[PDB]
Amino acid sequence: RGYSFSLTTFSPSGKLVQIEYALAAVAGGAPSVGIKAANGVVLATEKKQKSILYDERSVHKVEPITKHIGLVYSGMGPDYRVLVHRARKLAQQYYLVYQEPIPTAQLVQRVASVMQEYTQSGGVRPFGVSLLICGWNEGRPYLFQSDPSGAYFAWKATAMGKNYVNGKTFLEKRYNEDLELEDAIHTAILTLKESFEGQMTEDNIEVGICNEAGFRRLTPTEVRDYLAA
Amino acid sequence: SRRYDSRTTIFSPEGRLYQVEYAMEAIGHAGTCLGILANDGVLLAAERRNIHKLLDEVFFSEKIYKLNEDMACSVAGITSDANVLTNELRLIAQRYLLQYQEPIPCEQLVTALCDIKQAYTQFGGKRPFGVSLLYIGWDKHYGFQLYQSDPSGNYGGWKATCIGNNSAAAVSMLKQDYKEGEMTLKSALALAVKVLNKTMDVSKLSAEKVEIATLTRENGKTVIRVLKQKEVEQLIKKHEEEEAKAE
Amino acid sequence: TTIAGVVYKDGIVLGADTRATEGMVVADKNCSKIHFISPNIYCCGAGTAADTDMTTQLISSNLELHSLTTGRLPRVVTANRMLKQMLFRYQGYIGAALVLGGVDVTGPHLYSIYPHGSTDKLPYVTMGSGSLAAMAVFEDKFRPDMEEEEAKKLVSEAIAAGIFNDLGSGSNIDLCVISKSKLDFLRPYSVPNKKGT
Amino acid sequence: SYDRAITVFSPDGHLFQVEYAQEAVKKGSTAVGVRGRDIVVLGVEKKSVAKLQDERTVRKICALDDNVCMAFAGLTADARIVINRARVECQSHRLTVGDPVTVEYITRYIASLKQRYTQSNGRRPFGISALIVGFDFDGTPRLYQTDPSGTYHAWKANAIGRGAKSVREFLEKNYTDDAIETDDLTIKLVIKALLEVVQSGGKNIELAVMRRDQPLKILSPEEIEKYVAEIE
Amino acid sequence: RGSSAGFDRHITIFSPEGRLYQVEYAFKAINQGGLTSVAVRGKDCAVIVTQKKVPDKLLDSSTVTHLFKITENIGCVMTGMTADSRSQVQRARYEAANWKYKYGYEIPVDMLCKRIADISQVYTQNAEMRPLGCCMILIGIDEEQGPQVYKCDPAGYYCGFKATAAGVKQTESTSFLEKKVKKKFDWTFEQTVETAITCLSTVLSIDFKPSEIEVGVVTVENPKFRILTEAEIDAHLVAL
Amino acid sequence: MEYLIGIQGPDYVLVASDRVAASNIVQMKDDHDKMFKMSEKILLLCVGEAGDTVQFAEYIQKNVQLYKMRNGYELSPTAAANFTRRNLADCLRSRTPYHVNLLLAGYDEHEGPALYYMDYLAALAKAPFAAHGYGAFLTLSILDRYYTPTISRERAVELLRKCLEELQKRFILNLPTFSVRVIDKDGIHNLENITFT
Amino acid sequence: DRGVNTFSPEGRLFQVEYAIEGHKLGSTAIGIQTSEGVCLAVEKRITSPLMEPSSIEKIVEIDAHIGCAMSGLIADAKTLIDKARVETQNHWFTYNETMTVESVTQAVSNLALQFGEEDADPGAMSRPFGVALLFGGVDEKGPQLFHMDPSGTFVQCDARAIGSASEGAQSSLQEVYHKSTTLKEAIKSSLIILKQVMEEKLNATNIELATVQPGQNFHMFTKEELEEVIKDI
Amino acid sequence: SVMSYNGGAVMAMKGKNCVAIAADRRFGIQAQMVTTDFQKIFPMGDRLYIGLAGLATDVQTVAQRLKFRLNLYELKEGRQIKPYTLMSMVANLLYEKRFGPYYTEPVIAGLDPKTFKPFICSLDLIGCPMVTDDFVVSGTCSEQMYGMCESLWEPNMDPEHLFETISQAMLNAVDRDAVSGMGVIVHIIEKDKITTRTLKARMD
Repeated sequence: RGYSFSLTTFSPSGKLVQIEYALAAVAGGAPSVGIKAANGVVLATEKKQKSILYDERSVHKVEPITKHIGLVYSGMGPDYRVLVHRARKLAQQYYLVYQEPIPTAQLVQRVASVMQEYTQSGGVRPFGVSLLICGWNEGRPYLFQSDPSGAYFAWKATAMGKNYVNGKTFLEKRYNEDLELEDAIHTAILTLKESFEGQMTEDNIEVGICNEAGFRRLTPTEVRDYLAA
Repeated sequence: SRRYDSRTTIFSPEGRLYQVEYAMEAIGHAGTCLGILANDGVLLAAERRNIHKLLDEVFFSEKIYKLNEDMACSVAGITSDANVLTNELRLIAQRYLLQYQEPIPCEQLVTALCDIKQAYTQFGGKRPFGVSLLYIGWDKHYGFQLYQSDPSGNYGGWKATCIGNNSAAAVSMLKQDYKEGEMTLKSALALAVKVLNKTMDVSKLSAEKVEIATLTRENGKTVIRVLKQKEVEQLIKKHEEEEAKAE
Repeated sequence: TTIAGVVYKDGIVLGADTRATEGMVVADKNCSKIHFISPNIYCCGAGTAADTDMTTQLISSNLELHSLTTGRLPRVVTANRMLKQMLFRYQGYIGAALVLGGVDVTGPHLYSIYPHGSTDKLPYVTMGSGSLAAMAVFEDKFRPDMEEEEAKKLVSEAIAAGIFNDLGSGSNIDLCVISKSKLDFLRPYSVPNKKGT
Repeated sequence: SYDRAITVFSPDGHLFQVEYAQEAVKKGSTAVGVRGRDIVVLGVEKKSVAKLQDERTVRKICALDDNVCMAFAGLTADARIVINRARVECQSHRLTVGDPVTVEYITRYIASLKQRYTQSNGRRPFGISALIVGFDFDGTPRLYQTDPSGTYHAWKANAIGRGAKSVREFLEKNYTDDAIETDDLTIKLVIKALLEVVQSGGKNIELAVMRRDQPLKILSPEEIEKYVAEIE
Repeated sequence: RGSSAGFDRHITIFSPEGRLYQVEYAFKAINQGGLTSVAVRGKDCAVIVTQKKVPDKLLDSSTVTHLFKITENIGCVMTGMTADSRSQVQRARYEAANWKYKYGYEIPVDMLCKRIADISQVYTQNAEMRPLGCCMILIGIDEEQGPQVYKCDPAGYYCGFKATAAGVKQTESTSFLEKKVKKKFDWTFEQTVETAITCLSTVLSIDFKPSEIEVGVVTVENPKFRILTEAEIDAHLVAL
Repeated sequence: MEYLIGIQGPDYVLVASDRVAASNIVQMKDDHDKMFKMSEKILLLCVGEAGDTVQFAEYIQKNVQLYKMRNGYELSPTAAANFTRRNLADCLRSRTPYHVNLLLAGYDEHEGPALYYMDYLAALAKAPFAAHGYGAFLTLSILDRYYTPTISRERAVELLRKCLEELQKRFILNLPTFSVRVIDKDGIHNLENITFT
Repeated sequence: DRGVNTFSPEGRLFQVEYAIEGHKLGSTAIGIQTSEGVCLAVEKRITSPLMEPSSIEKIVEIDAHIGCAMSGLIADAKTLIDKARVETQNHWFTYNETMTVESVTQAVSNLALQFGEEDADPGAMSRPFGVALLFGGVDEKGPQLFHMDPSGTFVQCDARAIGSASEGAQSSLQEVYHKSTTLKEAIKSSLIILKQVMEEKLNATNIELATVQPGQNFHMFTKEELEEVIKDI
Repeated sequence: SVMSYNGGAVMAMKGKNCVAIAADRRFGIQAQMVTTDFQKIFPMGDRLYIGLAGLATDVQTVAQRLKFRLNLYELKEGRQIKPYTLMSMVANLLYEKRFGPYYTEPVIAGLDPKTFKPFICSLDLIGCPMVTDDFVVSGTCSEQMYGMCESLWEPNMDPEHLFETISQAMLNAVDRDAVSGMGVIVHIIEKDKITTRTLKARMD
């Protein structure tokens, strides 16, 4: 009926190697990038299909949670789907009780609590995925990041997946605090371009934005114009 | 199945508890935190561990967590477990207030939490929380207090303690500069700054590698106020001046 | 209370009055009875107002979830099924009566839902305490495949007849027009009563 | 639910978990208790006081009821659980039978709990040993002692912890109906019985006395200090 | 390459690389049966073809089928372990009936696929059970989009395709189909049966008789899932 | 009916009660105790249905004693009153509700005296004087007429005697004896009984 | 390695085989059945002269006509003693008569082997008990003496000895006993063998002795009568 | 009736950037007064009060559970609650006991924490929220204060005239109710001030 003992334990040096190994799994996903601007945030991913047979339209990596929140991932997709489903349920319960849209910080706290529960229960492994949350509430844009352990942060510009070290090393230089959302998109795209090993196309990447009006992922017809420059 | 069990809650051939011994060594490498008690209030002073430029300081603090109208704490170890513990402490305080219509005392709060920490070491098969806490507060009976818990589940009242990294040398130098009964809040701040300045391997403090909170009673009300960067900078300047003057 | 809906050529028109009472005394003079369920589905309510509020909020949350999970517009048949299954599960103890209506990929629909959980699809319907007064007007003047302006005129006249002949209704007329493209909300549509100067 | 046999038999009929629990209780700070004519006294050793604690919060001598008190050795976190359960039991007994408990009643309750944690699934044994003293309605003082296994006896005087191996030999030879005549005689007896195991010198000791009146009185540091001078 | 530490190769816990070896073994279990499937979708049709190799001639071959019906307009083909695939088909049928009962209309192919995929993700996480060693392919007509072709796997990954191929010869059977999506929309007309049979035969060299395959069909003209007769299969085979 | 009274002064909280334990037309007892001491400075008085009183009062007392034994100090009168209200209200809608009418008197080292009223619906008040029973109607207006905020204990016993005498003259029940005690700084002090032999 | 329930290449149940070895480390007891009653006797095995000897109770009373003497894990024996008391009181309550030594031994033996670690009960045992018992009493057929093991096998004896010196105690009991004893010669010989096998000196405070006979109830020997008997011997 | 067993009367009125709430003090049982200092108005926030009427035990219980939940909310989020959010939370609390409900009818009055825009609302026993723009009432003299407010109310009133109107309404309303009276307390929630007053009423 299920195991009752933990699978994550302490080591003679105080480490949790199951969590370290879930992080090593995350370090082998596809690159992700987030950049917070003066009036919005931007999420940009590498959606590179294995071969031409795969129908690109069917599966997406940038998903909404409410009318003002959306997130991307790096790591394992089947785990990402479970997390997305539970986040949607969490937001609906909050709205049911308070008749108000949930704030991004409360959303991130509840999601990280679930991810932490999966480090100390019986007979389970930790999730192999880190998240990048986006939001806008009370006239301010937010951008958080959640780890496989259950620890969340807050950034101005970050990068996940493969080549994240060089990603943030390059991201630090250009970043300005006065940056507009439309000029931030160029930097997000350029950062992805540094490590792509190929040729950019309207179906190689996904891009989502969030401003005053809500969350939405750009359409390939718009990604085309943005890639033209 | 028995093959995969790891037996987190058993004795060792010498009477030890290995999982707790290992969680203590986990807590050994965290960021330095220190507390000091005085005549007119208590103070906490932690160390900022994440100093990356691209971060955001949206929160009013990083390791403070006001638990009630009269108390507050600080953690060392694993943030993910710290969040669970802080939620539990808030719930305990509100249940007490609902039953008696008075605020809870600090020793009762610390006790009710250490019971939960202890029940994770005797049965269940789980692993224990890798977190140490410090508390500060004020109540009707004993006034300003300062406690400390550990993963095993035993606490104790103090007057000037320290957990985290290099806490051994921190307490060693605390023993020689603390004088019972005569310390005021300002001399407390001075000693705290001058202890943090040494027990951190960096050349000198930065007023953003630190984080300082106090607690006082004013007009029959408790005030818990996190100090500001300018105030901290002024304190550091004062420390720099007097130390330089002596030699 | 008086609620009434109609099916015209290219959509739905709903309506209600705006007076809440408590026994024999007017409590509120602007009580809103047309609720949001989805960007294309709306609902009216009569009976125990707390039950109406609770049920419509729960159904709206469930439909938002379902739409997020599929990726397409929701359906009046799905909303109707959810509602009737809940109301039958509670054996009539939740005293709400509903006039669900919308427009989906199949076209305009209009249902009636009762406290015990029985439903009925129709081209026009009324509910409340002036329901007989509105039904007389509907029987006398309804024509199939009507146009928008005349549908609005007919439903406003039915609501007014219910307002002027029922002691438990009055004070204003709301209208909500749903078509395949627009979603028009008219809260102070008509003001037949003015307080004495 | 966790249902595993943690403590099981071994070749030659040993219970290794209980033996390890006892090897753990053999590392605490020494405690000593004797039974007087009209008084009972206990005494615990403090390894180090650290010049910075608040001793009001690290006391190893509690009060389970008006006439019963105890003192332990082993693990403080386990001792606390046992003590609170004993308090709730005392209140239940008072409620149901309208009379304060006997010392043997509460000793039996504690020993039953300790034994139950040696035969249940998914538990480890407690790692503490207790010394229970008090008076009864007759006016007869008692002194008992429990074990991590659930066995308890009644003793004239005893010592638990480290160094008890020599405290017992000292107390055996020196215990006599002469050192028992008066309270300031028995208290000096206890003090010199504790001092040869305290190798720090001076007073690093806590000492509580309990008489038929003014229950659980605890000697002040200054008062305990006076007795040390008298002995020398 | 990837080191090991502890119980990595016995339960679903992370390796020092984060690899989950116990899930890489169900993929090898897929290649145990020794069959191969191929699904192709066209401008108005979806088609399934399946090898039919009976061991010797005492079996009633009217019962040895890899094609299944989930609802009236959804069909499926399994590959891998037989009893596993039977349990998965039962689960899919129950999911499809419950959807209709709850929401009043018929479940879409992608929704059914996602349900099966999250049911399998749970076997990838808890340690007391094992992953099912079978693959799945689905087809159907969507009233809004048209023809659809989806595929799950034992890891919980459920992408959508233009033309799939699962089984023992997966790599080369997809390398063949790679060359033919260049132009003419891979012969987007009711005769993609030609393409499917040709792709199945090219890397197997069998030139099958009129009864060593099974084919299934959905169309926009008739939406229900039909299994073509031997004569119909023979005519296509004869033309080849 | 049983009788209860309490009078709070500058630093005392003088209370009283009766001693009869009737069952039917007969009288079973003549010196019954309707006061439950729970702490060195807290008294609890009870009336109502048999079984309920003692079952309810002993539970409160054991919990107060356990609190003291755990924490090293005693509950305050306010905390005890609120704990009592909670425990009484949580039983109101349960399967077995009590039917007790209470009166909590106390004295604390900061706020001074305190007198709490509590009916069987678990509504808690605070008053300078109160009373339970049928005799409350007859003795509430003598206290109204003669009470003073700065009254001394010598006069307070005078006023209580006047109330009991009025009861003796005008009640239809036979209540001959009454207990009387005071809670000042020095704990509880039993006083002389008042008999009307 | 193994579970608690695990046969061996000889079908032996390892855990029971160990709980049985846990008895050769206890203090010897002795029972003897006569035509005039039964007698039980057990060594107390004092450790140091500071321990009160009136605090070692190894011979308890189950009812007004049954007594018990144990050896092994005195902490474990107490649940068995309690359950035997409760069963006897239930039998009295229901049938208005006294139970029988056979029925009590049989009901107590049914708790043994009732252990396990999966689908057992809400709170169940995790190992076998480590106590051997000796029941004595009188009923509608006369004095009887039974014996119980951790495996759950109970027999009926007339002179049994359990403990760490039994392989030497029975070698004398088989020569001493005969079907024509009286309880007095029984008591004498039961004392002589104890003295024979013990390590200390058999005096009047490091032993225990009780008797049941058809006339009286369960009665324990006093430090007056016991001393007189010892001196008389 | 059960909600007429302890009496009570609550009232809230809206002005120009100011709210006002009022209640009576009498606490009694069916036909007999016990005390005259019963509290029926609770400070849920800096400028956010709630007034409860009905059964006094349920008044106390609901106030205490609400304070529980609001403390937890303001500790978890990090800011103060809004008047609209508080109303929804109270409605949820009351609807959780739809069968076997509390006998209490609440009233909310506050100021918007950033726009300083007033807010009044009342809920029924089961949790039905109705928001108005002039005034709300609740208690045993509801009809009397309806008759008073409809006649005396004006739009865009100052705090002075608001106080005069709410006091003059409560006085004459409770002067015609048997189980209400013993004095009236009035809170005036302005932007930077909260003024409290006690009126002189009749004691019969």
